[PDB]
Amino acid sequence: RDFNNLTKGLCTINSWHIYGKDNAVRIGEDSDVLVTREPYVSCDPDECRFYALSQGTTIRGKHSNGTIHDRSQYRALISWPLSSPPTVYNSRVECIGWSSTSCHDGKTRMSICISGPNNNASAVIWYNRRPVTEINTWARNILRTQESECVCHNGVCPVVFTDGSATGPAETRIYYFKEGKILKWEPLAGTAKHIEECSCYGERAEITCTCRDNWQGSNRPVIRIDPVAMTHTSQYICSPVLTDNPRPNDPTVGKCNDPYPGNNNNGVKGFSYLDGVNTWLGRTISIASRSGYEMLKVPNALTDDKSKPTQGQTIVLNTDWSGYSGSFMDYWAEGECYRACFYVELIRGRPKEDKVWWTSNSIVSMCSSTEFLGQWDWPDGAKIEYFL
Amino acid sequence: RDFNNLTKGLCTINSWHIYGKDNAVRIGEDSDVLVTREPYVSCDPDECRFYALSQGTTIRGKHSNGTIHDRSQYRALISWPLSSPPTVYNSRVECIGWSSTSCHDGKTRMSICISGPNNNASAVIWYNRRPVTEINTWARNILRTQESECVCHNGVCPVVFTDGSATGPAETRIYYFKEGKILKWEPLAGTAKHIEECSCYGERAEITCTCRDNWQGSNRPVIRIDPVAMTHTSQYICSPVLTDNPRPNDPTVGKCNDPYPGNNNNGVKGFSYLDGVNTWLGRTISIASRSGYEMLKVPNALTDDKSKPTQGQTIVLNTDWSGYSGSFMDYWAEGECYRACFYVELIRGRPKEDKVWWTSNSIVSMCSSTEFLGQWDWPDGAKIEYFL
Amino acid sequence: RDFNNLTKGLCTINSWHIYGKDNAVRIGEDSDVLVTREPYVSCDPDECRFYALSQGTTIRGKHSNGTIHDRSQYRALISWPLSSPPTVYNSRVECIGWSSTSCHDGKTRMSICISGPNNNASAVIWYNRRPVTEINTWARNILRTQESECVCHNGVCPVVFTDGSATGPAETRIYYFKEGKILKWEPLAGTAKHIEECSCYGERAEITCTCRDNWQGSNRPVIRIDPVAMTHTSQYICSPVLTDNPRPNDPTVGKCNDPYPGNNNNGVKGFSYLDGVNTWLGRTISIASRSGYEMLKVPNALTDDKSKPTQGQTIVLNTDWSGYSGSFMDYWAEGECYRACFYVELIRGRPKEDKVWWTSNSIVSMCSSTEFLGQWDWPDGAKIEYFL
Amino acid sequence: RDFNNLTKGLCTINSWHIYGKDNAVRIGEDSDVLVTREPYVSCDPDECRFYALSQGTTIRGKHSNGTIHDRSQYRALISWPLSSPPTVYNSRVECIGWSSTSCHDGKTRMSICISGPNNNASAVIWYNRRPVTEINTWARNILRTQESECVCHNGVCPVVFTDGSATGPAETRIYYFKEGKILKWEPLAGTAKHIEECSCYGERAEITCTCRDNWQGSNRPVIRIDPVAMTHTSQYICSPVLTDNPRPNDPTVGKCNDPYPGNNNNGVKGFSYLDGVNTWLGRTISIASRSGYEMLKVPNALTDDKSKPTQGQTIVLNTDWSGYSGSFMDYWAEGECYRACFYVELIRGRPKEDKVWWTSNSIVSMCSSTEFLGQWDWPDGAKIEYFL
Ligand SMILES: *[C@@H]1O[C@H](CO)[C@@H](O[C@@H]2O[C@H](CO)[C@@H](O[C@@H]3O[C@H](CO)[C@@H](O)[C@H](O[C@H]4O[C@H](CO)[C@@H](O)[C@H](O)[C@@H]4O[C@H]4O[C@H](CO)[C@@H](O)[C@H](O)[C@@H]4O[C@H]4O[C@H](CO)[C@@H](O)[C@H](O)[C@@H]4O)[C@@H]3O)[C@H](O)[C@H]2NC(C)=O)[C@H](O)[C@H]1NC(C)=O
Ligand SMILES: *[C@@H]1O[C@H](CO)[C@@H](O[C@@H]2O[C@H](CO)[C@@H](O[C@@H]3O[C@H](CO)[C@@H](O)[C@H](O[C@H]4O[C@H](CO)[C@@H](O)[C@H](O)[C@@H]4O[C@H]4O[C@H](CO)[C@@H](O)[C@H](O)[C@@H]4O[C@H]4O[C@H](CO)[C@@H](O)[C@H](O)[C@@H]4O)[C@@H]3O)[C@H](O)[C@H]2NC(C)=O)[C@H](O)[C@H]1NC(C)=O
Ligand SMILES: *[C@@H]1O[C@H](CO)[C@@H](O[C@@H]2O[C@H](CO)[C@@H](O[C@@H]3O[C@H](CO)[C@@H](O)[C@H](O[C@H]4O[C@H](CO)[C@@H](O)[C@H](O)[C@@H]4O[C@H]4O[C@H](CO)[C@@H](O)[C@H](O)[C@@H]4O[C@H]4O[C@H](CO)[C@@H](O)[C@H](O)[C@@H]4O)[C@@H]3O)[C@H](O)[C@H]2NC(C)=O)[C@H](O)[C@H]1NC(C)=O
Ligand SMILES: *[C@@H]1O[C@H](CO)[C@@H](O[C@@H]2O[C@H](CO)[C@@H](O[C@@H]3O[C@H](CO)[C@@H](O)[C@H](O[C@H]4O[C@H](CO)[C@@H](O)[C@H](O)[C@@H]4O[C@H]4O[C@H](CO)[C@@H](O)[C@H](O)[C@@H]4O[C@H]4O[C@H](CO)[C@@H](O)[C@H](O)[C@@H]4O)[C@@H]3O)[C@H](O)[C@H]2NC(C)=O)[C@H](O)[C@H]1NC(C)=O
Ligand SMILES: CCCN(C)C(=O)[C@@H]1OC(C(=O)O)=C[C@H](NC(=N)N)[C@H]1NC(C)=O
Ligand SMILES: CCCN(C)C(=O)[C@@H]1OC(C(=O)O)=C[C@H](NC(=N)N)[C@H]1NC(C)=O
Ligand SMILES: CCCN(C)C(=O)[C@@H]1OC(C(=O)O)=C[C@H](NC(=N)N)[C@H]1NC(C)=O
Ligand SMILES: CCCN(C)C(=O)[C@@H]1OC(C(=O)O)=C[C@H](NC(=N)N)[C@H]1NC(C)=O
Ligand SMILES: *[C@@H]1O[C@H](CO)[C@@H](O)[C@H](O)[C@H]1NC(C)=O
Ligand SMILES: *[C@@H]1O[C@H](CO)[C@@H](O)[C@H](O)[C@H]1NC(C)=O
Ligand SMILES: *[C@@H]1O[C@H](CO)[C@@H](O)[C@H](O)[C@H]1NC(C)=O
Ligand SMILES: *[C@@H]1O[C@H](CO)[C@@H](O)[C@H](O)[C@H]1NC(C)=O
Ligand SMILES: *[C@@H]1O[C@H](CO)[C@@H](O)[C@H](O)[C@H]1NC(C)=O
Ligand SMILES: *[C@@H]1O[C@H](CO)[C@@H](O)[C@H](O)[C@H]1NC(C)=O
Ligand SMILES: *[C@@H]1O[C@H](CO)[C@@H](O)[C@H](O)[C@H]1NC(C)=O
Ligand SMILES: [Ca+2]
Ligand SMILES: [Ca+2]
Ligand SMILES: [Ca+2]
Ligand SMILES: [Ca+2]
Repeated sequence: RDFNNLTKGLCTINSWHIYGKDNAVRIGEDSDVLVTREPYVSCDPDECRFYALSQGTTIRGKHSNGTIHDRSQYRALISWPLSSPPTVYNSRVECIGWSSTSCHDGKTRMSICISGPNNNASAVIWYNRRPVTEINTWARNILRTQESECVCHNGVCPVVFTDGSATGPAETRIYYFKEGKILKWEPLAGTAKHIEECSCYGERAEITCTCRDNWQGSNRPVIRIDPVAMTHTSQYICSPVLTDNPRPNDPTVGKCNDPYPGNNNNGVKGFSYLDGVNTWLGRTISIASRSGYEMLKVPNALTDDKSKPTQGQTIVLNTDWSGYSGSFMDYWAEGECYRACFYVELIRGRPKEDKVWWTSNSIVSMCSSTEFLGQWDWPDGAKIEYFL
Repeated sequence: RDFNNLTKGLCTINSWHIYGKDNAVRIGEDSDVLVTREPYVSCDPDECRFYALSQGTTIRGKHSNGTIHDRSQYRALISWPLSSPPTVYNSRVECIGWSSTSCHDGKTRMSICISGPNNNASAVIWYNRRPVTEINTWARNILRTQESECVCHNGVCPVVFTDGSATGPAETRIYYFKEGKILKWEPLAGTAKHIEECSCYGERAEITCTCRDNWQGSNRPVIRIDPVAMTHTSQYICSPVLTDNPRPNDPTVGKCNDPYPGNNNNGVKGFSYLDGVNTWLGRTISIASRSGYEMLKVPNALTDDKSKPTQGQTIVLNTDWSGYSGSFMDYWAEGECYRACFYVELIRGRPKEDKVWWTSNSIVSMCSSTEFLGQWDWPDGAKIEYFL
Repeated sequence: RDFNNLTKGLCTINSWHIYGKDNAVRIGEDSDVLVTREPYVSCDPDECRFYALSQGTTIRGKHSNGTIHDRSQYRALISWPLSSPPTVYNSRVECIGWSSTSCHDGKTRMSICISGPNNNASAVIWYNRRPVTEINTWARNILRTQESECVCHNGVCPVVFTDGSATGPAETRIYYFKEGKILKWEPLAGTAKHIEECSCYGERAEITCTCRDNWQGSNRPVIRIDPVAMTHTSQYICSPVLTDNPRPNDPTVGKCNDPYPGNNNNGVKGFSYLDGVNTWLGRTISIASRSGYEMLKVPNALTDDKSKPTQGQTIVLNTDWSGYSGSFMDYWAEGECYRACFYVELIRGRPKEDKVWWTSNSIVSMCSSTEFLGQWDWPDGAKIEYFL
Repeated sequence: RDFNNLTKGLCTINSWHIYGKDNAVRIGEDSDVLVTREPYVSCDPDECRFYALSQGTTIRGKHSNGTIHDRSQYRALISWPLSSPPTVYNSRVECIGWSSTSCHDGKTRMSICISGPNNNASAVIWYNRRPVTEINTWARNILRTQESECVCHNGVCPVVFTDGSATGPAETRIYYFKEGKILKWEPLAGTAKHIEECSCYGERAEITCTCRDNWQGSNRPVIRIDPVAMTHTSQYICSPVLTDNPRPNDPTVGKCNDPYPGNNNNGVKGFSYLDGVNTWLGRTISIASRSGYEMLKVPNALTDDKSKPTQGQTIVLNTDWSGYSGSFMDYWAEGECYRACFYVELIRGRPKEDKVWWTSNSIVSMCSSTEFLGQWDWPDGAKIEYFL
């Protein structure tokens, strides 16, 4: 009908309830399930769907061998019904590429896929299921994007790309699209030293993205965007509760405008809901690997450099694998406020489970509740020994 | 369009005709069919569908091993087209949980799934396919619900939950929801000593649920609910024709307000249509196990403590397995009255058939006819030896 | 929108062009295809679909063993998209039963399935996908019907049932339904001695059914029905070109009101388009078995007892199997006249091909052309040796 | 709504971006994928889809043996969602035949399938999913058509057929259809000596088809059609950059009205966008086999007999197989101009890869960009050794 506008604020988050889970690897052991990675969730005004980058093969298929590799000509952005597994028969391809983002603006959906050689990649923007705009690589080093949904406000959907080095300063830009066309683009500003895979959400006409500094920060950079004035700024989450991975152990005081040193040249896509005292951070439990996952309420994490957890909820136990995690919300749900949600990718296979030759994942997603619900852990659930 | 109101009464039930059958286990022997249990049927104004709690694996899949267990993080409430099997490709997930109920109010459908640890479970109410309300456990002992459809009247859909002990007094409540929100909740009243898995139907603005006393009753408790005044009352079916399982042999006189003693700490979900002389009870044939199934016309069973069968119809022979059974009706069918219907879960696998390591079921459902139709038996039809 | 009325007459039939073919057995050798038999084709105002009675198992499944048997509790009437195979995932169940018919009246579709023991079977009429009317057996000997589509005119859809002996006089009735309700029913009249599996079509407000005399006739009975006056009459096709199977060799003169003697207690469902000089008969090529299939233009076959073929078209070669065949037409196609069509069931497996333990079929269907198109044969195409 | 009119001209083509890729053979190694060949892409006003001629079997199925053969009764024109593989469950059959074409006129789609013996084949035209017109063979030697989409303008959709010898003069006609009916037909005119498998597109009320001279030309014939005046003319592409296959090496000067001699009795379907300086030709890289594929900008190729490439883009590397290629465009995309697109069939199996007994293909399709995007190669991606 009309373009969606971010007119509400977040609901109070007192706990998290189970929203969706696809059990993809359990089911894929004996069904035509596609091998995937880099999943996310994204809503249209009438349906919320699961998304991920397919590897172009089923788990049990012979071509599943080698799917640890990130970029090839056989990947494509696919969507499928919420909580169903990504099967060969119920999956809709959105576009061809090894990096992506997608969001509905209220009228229709925009999907962006990037494909190509490391030095000659290009993004092709789709709007209403047709290619509209194309952007060629500017730094010649793996043009890449969010890997989770973008957000729009009155037709304008900012998207964050990064092109260049994974472990140095790189060239990051914020494009503002309206109906698949580019309205403008900015170089990254503020104090964030490196930006990768931003996880964004929107409330009260402002857009917040919690990204990943793959270079030196163990604390996460934040990009606040103003979709009306088409400007932005960046900093790091101040709190000592570090949320990247691998990372150092939490100190007693954090940094607001510089990476917290410790681990270099690595990370994991993650997110956070930053809302004053109503602030929750997500992080792997393990500081060493992508294992376990928990949510922690850390009031004023963004600005308070001594902020520590006041509440928590375990999502995945530290004995179970996790992986990418990002935010999304149903901007079209009835209600006075926007209910915060997030997904967690549960990686199975390589590199950790070397007994199999493939790498895939399933998804678990939760949304907030104003109640103080009891908690449960949500592991992938597949038994690797059944695949040998 | 508008909220449905229960304005009609039941049609005269002179016999039962075959409505739907999915042959799930026969077909699943060589198709990607999901392992399920606790099925039911429920109609929308334009389509009637099959529902059940998936186990998150196919029958032939390796993860089918162990599916006798009731609660895990891999179950989800799924729906699929009438008479089709619950396959990985044609099943729609309604919500994540190991206990559930669902009903259409005329405008849209409400689904409720419960998940969690035995001591920290929570119900999340979905309305129009979005989470709306959440309820945390009140007795810390397996918050659970109906396992068959709820019923609505003018926007209000009462639902019966029970939390606490399976074999003692427990805390049972009747919530009245309207558009996914709670309007009110009551503690159970009347003479019923224990309530579990209520099977409900509605006629002439009153809602009747035949439940299960897992503690000491072999006769079934009944909860009559008034969706307008939002009140209720409870008693037991008076008739000596006992319908729980396992149960004693029928006496010559039954009890109206106390459990009929005999078997303790066990039962099976069942239903009954209680309508004066137009009253039919469903029960397993076997008093010892979930085997066979028959319908018996027992005039005034609810109130007449000496009422005995005047007519009958065998559904499943006593040599074939049965299981849960419950009521539903197409409140949107053309007609002067509501046609009574019911489904019977046909369990295959463990505990009875120990040759396989899984537990699943198929479904048979019938609706009433005013004719006196000939009868036939409707077994599951799968040959277990093909699965070894 | 509104009830369809048979206002046109047949188009001139100068040849037959290929309409649909599903290649079900070729494809089912390595896909989840349902075992079927007794197929037909039937159109809705916006789509034409394939129909058949499923056996409740896939061809490759273990339960495919034994599917030569006609009546069991595992059969159901299913429909699927034109030219697709009847797969477990794209098939819609219309109703449960081992005998059936179905037709769209312009507003919605009526489907009738019969199920039960040989001596206590019952038909349940569905209209707009809900059960509406039920009819119990009247002769206690396998209540059965057409096995191909019925036809409607202004809301009234006559259907021919037969109950009783397969090899003697039996009790045949013509019901006239309107919106799933019975308007009236007649005993069979005229000279036809036995009626089974009528294949009907309609033109210029009259309905013609070519049926099967399983008792003694090798010539086919015809039932002409008047859907307005709700009356009918019956006779036999006069022509010496015999179309039942098994049958004697063609004589030089046929019979108009008595069965042509020769073979007893056997037959095959077939059809014919009877339209003066524009008359075409379909028959197996083999007089001994269900093998081969051809269409022959025999002017005035219905009334001319010495009528012989003036033109012909081979459909299936006599080295390939055939089986049931029946008529249908798209009453909603644009045009000045109704284009005659028909389908042929191509049976594979038992009884003829005893190397496998199953019995199934694929379908070939053609429609008329006013052109004189070249001909081709359309065999099933599966290689049985691949199934051993 | 209303008939589409070709009111725009081509967009400037500075490079090609990835549009769709199905990875059919990789995925089909372990999924129910149909064996196909002769694919193409075609858009409706609201969705663009993949099309191809099925072989009536899955790749892994036993009937896949022998699918190198072109014409049989088991082929059918099928369509499926863009970028999905052609699976048994998500494929819609358009018509039965071993040669075809299809296009949407703005109101609905017309599909034409040809089937039959080599000497008695016939085309049956479908419009709005119903058979409408039929055309019998005129030369008695494999009546055949485009094998890619036709184009319409104000209800009129010209289609090019050829009947007769594959290696001599044959009888080629241009039919002009409107709503499935024939408005007129012409014999081929102009200087083209042989016409086969025309690839057409439309801009500014003119229709251009680049076909294949299987007889003696290594340069491609072009048919320009005027859908309003219903007339046409033919010539050959003047450029020395030869685009058929197998072909001689490029000379320094080409021919405008005579086949360029070199290779006889062979070729491959291909296409070209002929637009003054905005002209791009597609060709296999290998002059000897269907291997590799590239696009070359050759300004004024149609008329300039000395025109050579000024720019290029590799699509498939010469070490990877290619095959048929053709044009299509989304005539219903928003925009000031029509974005040129094309597909390339990537054949796997026989004749080149004799280790397997089947022949199938996957598809890669691109559309133009006004940007100068980086290039990447897009091979089929399947590893044949996994199929042994
Ligand atoms: C029914 O459900 C209810 C509701 O869920 C249950 O109640 C909830 O119970 C939760 C579990 O106790 C509780 O969460 C906890 O809340 C406290 C604040 O009150 C919070 O501090 C906890 O988080 C710390 O501890 C967990 C491990 O237990 C860590 O994994 C977590 O990271 C937090 O500690 C780490 O960081 C801190 C800050 O830097 C450090 O001070 C601390 O040392 C620790 O650091 C080490 O570990 C880090 C992680 O590996 C590492 O990076 C670092 O380097 C150090 O090595 C936790 O969130 C909920 O608040 C509570 N909610 C409510 C409403 O009651 C109840 O149990 C259930 N009922 C039953 C019967 O079970
Ligand atoms: C064509 O179709 C028609 C229509 O279906 C067929 O006619 C129908 O035939 C039905 C079968 O006879 C008939 O049902 C019976 O109706 C009588 C009343 O007339 C009813 O009492 C029967 O039910 C008792 O018997 C069955 C076993 O036969 C039991 O399984 C059932 O539970 C009932 O008995 C038990 O409970 C009673 C009450 O307490 C006791 O008095 C009795 O002893 C027995 O108790 C023992 O068994 C219990 C169950 O295991 C156990 O818990 C307890 O502890 C005791 O051990 C039955 O419903 C239909 O009424 C009839 N309908 C019509 C319209 O005619 C016809 O056969 C078909 N045609 C052909 C040719 O076959
Ligand atoms: C390109 O396509 C065109 C168009 O299709 C081709 O032309 C068509 O060619 C058809 C084949 O010749 C032709 O059909 C024939 O038409 C004649 C009438 O002209 C018709 O009589 C033929 O039917 C008889 O013969 C076939 C076998 O050839 C039998 O199977 C059939 O049953 C008919 O004969 C049987 O019944 C008759 C009547 O009772 C008897 O007189 C006769 O003896 C025979 O009886 C025995 O066989 C019966 C069947 O088994 C059995 O029950 C009985 O007891 C006896 O044993 C046939 O229909 C088309 O008319 C013609 N159409 C046109 C427009 O031209 C052309 O070939 C193709 N082009 C090329 C190059 O091939
Ligand atoms: C990032 O991406 C950009 C954009 O893609 C890359 O830049 C592009 O790079 C392309 C590759 O160089 C370039 O294409 C080339 O453009 C030239 C014109 O400038 C064109 O002539 C080239 O085509 C000839 O060469 C290729 C092989 O290299 C042949 O396969 C092709 O057929 C053309 O040559 C053949 O035909 C000619 C005309 O007849 C003959 O003169 C020539 O001898 C040759 O003939 C033989 O081969 C034929 C084919 O087998 C055979 O039939 C015949 O008989 C003879 O045997 C090619 O298209 C793009 O123009 C360029 N685009 C832009 C915007 O820059 C860049 O590399 C990427 N970045 C990085 C870091 O890699
Ligand atoms: C490129 C350097 C930093 N970066 C963002 C990564 O390397 C990410 O790593 C991971 C990862 O799991 O850590 C997967 C991503 N894979 C993927 N999106 N296909 C990949 N991104 C790209 C574009 O390949
Ligand atoms: C909890 C005590 C009484 N009760 C209602 C049961 O135990 C029921 O038993 C059975 C059963 O088959 O008897 C299955 C139900 N399983 C299930 N719904 N997943 C289960 N309910 C729950 C919540 O687990
Ligand atoms: C009953 C006597 C005559 N008759 C019509 C038949 O026996 C038919 O035979 C055949 C047959 O192939 O000849 C299949 C039909 N099978 C079927 N419709 N399932 C069957 N009809 C019924 C009702 O079982
Ligand atoms: C008939 C002579 C020229 N010609 C156009 C061909 O032979 C084409 O060859 C090829 C081919 O791959 O070269 C496949 C086509 N196969 C196919 N469309 N099924 C076939 N056409 C027909 C009608 O069979
Ligand atoms: C968003 O705001 C714009 C004006 O600022 C308005 O035109 C549009 O309709 C609004 N969207 C909705 C969904 O109301
Ligand atoms: C149910 O009753 C309410 C008023 O009591 C009415 O507004 C509503 O429209 C009724 N529902 C239908 C389907 O008529
Ligand atoms: C199923 O699981 C049990 C316990 O996990 C194991 O002993 C048994 O062998 C398994 N059954 C099969 C067929 O693998
Ligand atoms: C069929 O005829 C009836 C009246 O005899 C008419 O009301 C109806 O609309 C007609 N059907 C159509 C499709 O015109
Ligand atoms: C099919 O069933 C029969 C009888 O039930 C049995 O003898 C036969 O071996 C079975 N065929 C196969 C392949 O199992
Ligand atoms: C195409 O042109 C015809 C008149 O020449 C017009 O009637 C039709 O509406 C036009 N199509 C569109 C889509 O405007
Ligand atoms: C395929 O068919 C040929 C000839 O029909 C046969 O020789 C060959 O062995 C078959 N290939 C396979 C794998 O069966
Ligand atoms: Ca980092
Ligand atoms: Ca009990
Ligand atoms: Ca007979
Ligand atoms: Ca050539």
